[PDB]
Amino acid sequence: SATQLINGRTNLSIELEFNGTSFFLNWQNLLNVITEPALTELWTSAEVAEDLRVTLKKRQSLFFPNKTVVISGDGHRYTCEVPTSSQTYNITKGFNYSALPGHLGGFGINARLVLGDIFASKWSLFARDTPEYRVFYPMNVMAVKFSISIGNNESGVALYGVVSEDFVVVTLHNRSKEANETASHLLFGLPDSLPSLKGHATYDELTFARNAKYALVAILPKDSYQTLLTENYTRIFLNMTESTPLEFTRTIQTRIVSIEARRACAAQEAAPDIFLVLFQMLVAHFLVARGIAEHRFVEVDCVCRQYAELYFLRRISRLCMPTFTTVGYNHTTLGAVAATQIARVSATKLASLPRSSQETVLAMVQLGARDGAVPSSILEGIAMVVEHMYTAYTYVYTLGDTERKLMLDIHTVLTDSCPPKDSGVSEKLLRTYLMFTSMCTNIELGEMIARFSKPDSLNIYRAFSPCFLGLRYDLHPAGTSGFAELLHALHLDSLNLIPAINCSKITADKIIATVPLPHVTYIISSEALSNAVVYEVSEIFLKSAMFISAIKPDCSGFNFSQIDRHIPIVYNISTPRRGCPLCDSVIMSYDESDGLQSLMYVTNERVQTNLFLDKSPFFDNNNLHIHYLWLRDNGTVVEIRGMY
Amino acid sequence: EVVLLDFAAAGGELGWLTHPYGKGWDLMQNIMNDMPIYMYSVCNVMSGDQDNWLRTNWVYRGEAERIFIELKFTVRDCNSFPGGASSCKETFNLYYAESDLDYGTNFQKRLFTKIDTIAPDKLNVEERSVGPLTRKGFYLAFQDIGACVALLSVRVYYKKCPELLQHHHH
Amino acid sequence: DGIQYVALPCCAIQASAASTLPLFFAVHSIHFADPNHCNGVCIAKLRSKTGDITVETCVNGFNLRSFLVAVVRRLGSWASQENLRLLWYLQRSLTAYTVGFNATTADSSIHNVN
Ligand SMILES: *[C@@H]1O[C@H](CO[C@@H]2O[C@@H](C)[C@@H](O)[C@@H](O)[C@@H]2O)[C@@H](O[C@@H]2O[C@H](CO)[C@@H](O)[C@H](O)[C@H]2NC(C)=O)[C@H](O)[C@H]1NC(C)=O
Ligand SMILES: *[C@@H]1O[C@H](CO)[C@@H](O[C@@H]2O[C@H](CO)[C@@H](O)[C@H](O)[C@H]2NC(C)=O)[C@H](O)[C@H]1NC(C)=O
Ligand SMILES: *[C@@H]1O[C@H](CO)[C@@H](O[C@@H]2O[C@H](CO)[C@@H](O)[C@H](O)[C@H]2NC(C)=O)[C@H](O)[C@H]1NC(C)=O
Ligand SMILES: *[C@@H]1O[C@H](CO)[C@@H](O)[C@H](O)[C@H]1NC(C)=O
Ligand SMILES: *[C@@H]1O[C@H](CO)[C@@H](O)[C@H](O)[C@H]1NC(C)=O
Ligand SMILES: *[C@@H]1O[C@H](CO)[C@@H](O)[C@H](O)[C@H]1NC(C)=O
Ligand SMILES: *[C@@H]1O[C@H](CO)[C@@H](O)[C@H](O)[C@H]1NC(C)=O
Ligand SMILES: *[C@@H]1O[C@H](CO)[C@@H](O)[C@H](O)[C@H]1NC(C)=O
Ligand SMILES: *[C@@H]1O[C@H](CO)[C@@H](O)[C@H](O)[C@H]1NC(C)=O
Repeated sequence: SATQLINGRTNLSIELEFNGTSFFLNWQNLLNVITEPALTELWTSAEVAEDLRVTLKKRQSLFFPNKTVVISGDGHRYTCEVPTSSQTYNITKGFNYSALPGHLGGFGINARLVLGDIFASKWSLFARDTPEYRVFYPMNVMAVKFSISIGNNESGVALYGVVSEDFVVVTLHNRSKEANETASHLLFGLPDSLPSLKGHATYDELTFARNAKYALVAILPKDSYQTLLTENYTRIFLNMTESTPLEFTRTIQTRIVSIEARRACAAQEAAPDIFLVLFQMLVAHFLVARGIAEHRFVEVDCVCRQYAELYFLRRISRLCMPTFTTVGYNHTTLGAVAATQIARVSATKLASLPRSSQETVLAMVQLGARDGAVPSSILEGIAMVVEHMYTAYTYVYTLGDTERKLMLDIHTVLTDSCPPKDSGVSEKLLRTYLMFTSMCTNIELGEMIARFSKPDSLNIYRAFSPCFLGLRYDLHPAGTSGFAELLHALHLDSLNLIPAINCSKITADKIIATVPLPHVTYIISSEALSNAVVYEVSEIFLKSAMFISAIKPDCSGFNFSQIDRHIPIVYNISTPRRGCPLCDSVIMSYDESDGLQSLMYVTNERVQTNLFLDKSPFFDNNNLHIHYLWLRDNGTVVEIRGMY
Repeated sequence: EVVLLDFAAAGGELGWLTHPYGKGWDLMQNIMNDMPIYMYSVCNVMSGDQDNWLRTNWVYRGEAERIFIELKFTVRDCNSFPGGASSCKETFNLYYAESDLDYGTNFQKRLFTKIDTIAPDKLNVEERSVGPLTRKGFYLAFQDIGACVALLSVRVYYKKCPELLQHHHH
Repeated sequence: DGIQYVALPCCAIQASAASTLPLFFAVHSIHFADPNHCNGVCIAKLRSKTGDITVETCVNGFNLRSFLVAVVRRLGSWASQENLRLLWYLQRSLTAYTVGFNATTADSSIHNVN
């Protein structure tokens, strides 16, 4: 009907009768500044004709803290400014991406473009027919939205939140097969920028803790989860604000591992426990994004490595709770800056970088790899970094903390990647998978199995085993953590298809390991295959069955005459020095009773000369219960029995 | 009691004359007990000279000899505002004039005679009495000297003594 | 000249105004009350214009004050300095109306003189 025809006046007088003062609001100033249809929603949502009997009952349902616990202030600065020896770049629509120095992101970039890419989606929050409509006026914010749902089709719990550059909201709505529409809300951010409350509550009554910048509000009813009302929020506010950025990303990590320790990932009973972890995760994103706004320019290296910390927390939660969803961020600026910083890093020039520089490079590949953009110059570069890491591994047969973190960053890159187009690149990637299998020895199995059996002190940044990228399958033993199987499944799902896997009748439950040698693939399984030759283990008591089926990637057959399935024996080991005949071959060790022990791929001549050592999985002299098979590129299998 | 004029029983349909035009009395529709209750009022108590008049409609006399005026109204105190009773009062005058034909929009504030100053006793209600009536009809006017008064109901009637009873049971 | 006062600062919230509430663009004045006078209940009053008739509607002071708080907070930098004093008043007038505020000061029918 009428939109402006209802008011011909100019002011909106507000008379204070018993003080003699009056305020005014210009009607035009309210129409072309606040959206005209948004004012009518603000008026209808207010419910100004609501009887005071109801508003009192609303305050009698909420839970108010005793008093605010305001603390010294300013917490820990979630900041990383470009260093004093800076090189800043005021980037605009000029598209000067070819004029950026180096390949490690040691330069600066404006924060207004980074924040514009973090919060790049309008979300109509606090709308009607939602449990947030009772406490918050409807608002439209540009921010990132998080959401989790756990429960059956009868009863459920809805965890969903939003991370803005001024505040973060989380909700604990109760989805039951009846009507109980009372949710628990947690707030964090600038006190003067928090979403405006309804008429029956104020922030001074509900703020639990405050520092010089941020506050902590919790709008929860008196009949909410008992673990929420009897919770020390002042302690949570301190561990979030005064902790270093790395302490926060590791404390939240141990929380998710503790939730995974018990079978509470999909249990709606421990919903407030997840609700608190989701709140801490959303604060971690807020503090990082907030610290970016506190500077004119930011360093590309820090932001790309701070994103990787948050991206690891989001992907480690999605494995525990598959309904975990994050929407809203479109990193188009940093995605374009790293596109030029990576093009300078050749495959041969990537393995030359040290551990820290390789971390910076791989931290930038993740921005393009989360959809999958890995160029061939990096995939071949990862092949050399692992090859150098594997050749040096054969000296000590141990992996340090700095090496396991590298394999974790490589894991978060190859798992999030489309299969390579060039067939020559795919063959070099299968060599790395066969190399991680080589470092996945029997010593490493029990090492990571026992390490993943202690979820209290579990640190995946320091507990990542090379088996999670290997092609070995007998990792399951058959309250312990399950991320060992979840991280490995991420690599087995997004795995480049084995070339000879489509030539037989393979059943992927009776499979121990897959060895994709060049133009031949051995399959250690429990049942023989149908395509090509099969080698059977002659052990009497094996507690299992071992059949080494050798397939050709072209579904073809071999030229040598296969009469039976007996494995010949060559005795005299001579530590081959005559031009590496063990090259492109895999030596196999198996216990004559407890199945396999270890596989090792021999690529370099140094790896060869290192297999004949103590503290190695092969060629132990007195230990006769373990045999040593030689799976070679011949397509033939032979047993190595020299000293013994 | 034969009621000649009742304002509350009309239901907002009865409109009166407000002199002058800009300021003065205004018909206001308030809702009390889930039912609309109309009223004339004015609360211009911070200015100086204000002869705010409010003339009623034509009331046919018929047989009215002595009329009684009932006034249902509310008055707001003066010490509530920070004014210290500069031009704020708690009373208002009541006038009355006669006419044989409905003047309509004509209102001369010289033919009216001041009856009495209406003082409060907070629904302050007082009743007046004047007479006798001579012409075929009459008007009624309310004057505000600068008070904050909300006039809700006005009742005009004359009292009739019923038939006397004979002691022999007729 | 200045603030023009209203005859009845008090009113009573009827359970019919929710059905016949005037929209925002029809309210003439927003006359408030005091935490000491008008029985100390949080109550506001709106004025309208329905055919040359000044329609007065009783309105919850809590919800109406929080409404104006959101209107000024929506302005942000475009808000005037006098608008910030409007937000200043509503900030302490709400926290002063919320203190106490038991079922005694929630009975709005005290001022329902009918
Ligand atoms: C309440 O009103 C006072 C002033 O009232 C003034 O005096 C009355 C008689 C009436 O004429 C009003 O219209 C006047 O505005 C406000 O305060 C004063 O503000 C001036 C600056 O403008 C300052 O110098 C004085 O110290 C103030 N006086 C006091 C007592 O504080 C006051 O702000 C009003 N209250 C609110 C909440 O708005
Ligand atoms: C980065 O460069 C831009 C422009 O290249 C700067 O922005 C504007 O410059 C014009 C001058 O033509 C001024 O009128 C505007 O006020 C500037 N905008 C702002 C927001 O200041 C911008 O200031 C530069 N950034 C820094 C940190 O120096
Ligand atoms: C809730 O946690 C807080 C820590 O944030 C506990 O308090 C502190 O206690 C020390 C005494 O050892 C005081 O010096 C600090 O000032 C307290 N913290 C603050 C923020 O003031 C508090 O005791 C805990 N409460 C409960 C019930 O467990
Ligand atoms: C609105 O207020 C200003 C002063 O703040 C006043 O000059 C103006 O006349 C008012 N508008 C109307 C329509 O009276
Ligand atoms: C949600 O439902 C659970 C299970 O019925 C209950 O324990 C909890 O108190 C409910 N929370 C709220 C806020 O209603
Ligand atoms: C936060 O809590 C974790 C355990 O939950 C603890 O290891 C860490 O030291 C705490 N941080 C601070 C700053 O208290
Ligand atoms: C991100 O923004 C670019 C514009 O630079 C657009 O082309 C692209 O589709 C956006 N991505 C998403 C997921 O919306
Ligand atoms: C293949 O088998 C022959 C024996 O017929 C052996 O001499 C040769 O070394 C084997 N190939 C490799 C790569 O070891
Ligand atoms: C509760 O109501 C009584 C009225 O009987 C009042 O005197 C008292 O002040 C109220 N409580 C508070 C905390 O104001």
